Amino acid sequence: XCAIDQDFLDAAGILENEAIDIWNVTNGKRFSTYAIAAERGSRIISVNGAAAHCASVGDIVIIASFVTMPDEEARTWRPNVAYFEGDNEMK
Amino acid sequence: XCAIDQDFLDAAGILENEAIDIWNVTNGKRFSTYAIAAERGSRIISVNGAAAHCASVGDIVIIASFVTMPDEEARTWRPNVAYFEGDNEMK
Amino acid sequence: XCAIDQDFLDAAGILENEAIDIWNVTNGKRFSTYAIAAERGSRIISVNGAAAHCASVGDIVIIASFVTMPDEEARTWRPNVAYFEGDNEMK
Amino acid sequence: XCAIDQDFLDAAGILENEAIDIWNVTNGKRFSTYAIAAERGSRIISVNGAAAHCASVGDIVIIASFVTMPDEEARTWRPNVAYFEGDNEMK
Amino acid sequence: MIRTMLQGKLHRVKVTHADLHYEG
Amino acid sequence: MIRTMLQGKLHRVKVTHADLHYEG
Amino acid sequence: MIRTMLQGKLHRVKVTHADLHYEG
Amino acid sequence: MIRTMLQGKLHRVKVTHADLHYEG
Repeated sequence: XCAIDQDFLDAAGILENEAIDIWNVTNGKRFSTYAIAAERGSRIISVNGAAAHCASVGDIVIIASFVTMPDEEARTWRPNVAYFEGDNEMK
Repeated sequence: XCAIDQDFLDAAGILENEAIDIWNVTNGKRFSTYAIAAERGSRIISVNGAAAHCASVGDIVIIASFVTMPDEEARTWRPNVAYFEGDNEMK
Repeated sequence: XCAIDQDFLDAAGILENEAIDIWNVTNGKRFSTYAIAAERGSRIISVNGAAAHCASVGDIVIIASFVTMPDEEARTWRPNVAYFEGDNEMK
Repeated sequence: XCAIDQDFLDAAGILENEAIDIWNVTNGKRFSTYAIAAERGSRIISVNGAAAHCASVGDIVIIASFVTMPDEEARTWRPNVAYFEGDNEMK
Repeated sequence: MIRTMLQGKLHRVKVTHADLHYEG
Repeated sequence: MIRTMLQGKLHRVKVTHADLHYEG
Repeated sequence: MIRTMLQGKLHRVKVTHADLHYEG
Repeated sequence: MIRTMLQGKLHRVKVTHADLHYEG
């Protein structure tokens, strides 16, 4: 895989080659793969390879990454969240 | 996602933004998402987003969180289990 | 969940409350849950709760647990494997 | 499971007994199991056990392994990718 | 070696609400 | 880096009981 | 003990391309 | 915090054999 506009990865704190979970709001499919960076400003969200069997152009999805940390750190942890609308316009 | 009454989160030791597995006793579906805290006393269990395709209002589910630890500590580890009945009545 | 004869857990090095993957050879279903100990010598393999939607009495399954370790340790690691036949007779 | 030609394991940095994810490009199925080493040069990719329900002889698949590391190291991490064509010809 | 263990669980709770269009 | 390795397994055990209604 | 926490997410992005045949 | 990253992958290999009755 899933090439994602580098700007989007930056906003969510997601790294290239990092494992990501993709939850399809449109069809309900849930799968895991890894992130690839697409050129900045391209606004690309491309599901490639076997992943192409789980998502289609037009589908609305949620892309998430998880990290591990000690319990004390976990209690004060704040996730990096980016919300989108329209033509993958960030807010 | 899954908003859970904060009293429930406290009892099971589950944190907000933590990964949780949801096993549906009613339809047999099993999926993973993350915890969101709902207002105390509300007795709320809300499946939001893409997860709404995996559970319906009225479905009985088991929500669990997993943690990692050295083998020596795992030997004596004890999980936090909360039992429910009726309309989300914690027994 | 899956109550497993404590002797079986001992042979595989699996702990109570440890996360386990169950792969059904009979129907092809693959799910994750956690282990519970059944009394020694009982030879019990019980799929309870939501897990009961993935396995039936008579089904042949493979139960596995995974642990993490540094790369150097990983290269010399040897898994604890137990093979069964007949009436859950270990070999 | 999944026996893989040892030459392939070496190239991708995948170890024997390591967890691997198998994403089926042909049927779209995605599952997890562990790696077993097959004889060098055999060009073998064998899906054994319950996994035989998820892939058939002739299916194109992508096999991947994931590791964990501190965020600072993850920033410059580079995966080991091996490309194939024809009858498991490593290009 | 590090083990993955069950931390806790809410046994048999009822889903009270489902919101597919949630944006939070 | 940290690897995820197969710790052990019960190969081909037969399920002896199924309880949809708890034990969970 | 170690917790698995949501690091971050892209909420409701629209898929713009699908390539069954590589990029993978 | 600890990240989960792709270690390596075999891109587009063909399944040569499938053995459902395997006991090893």
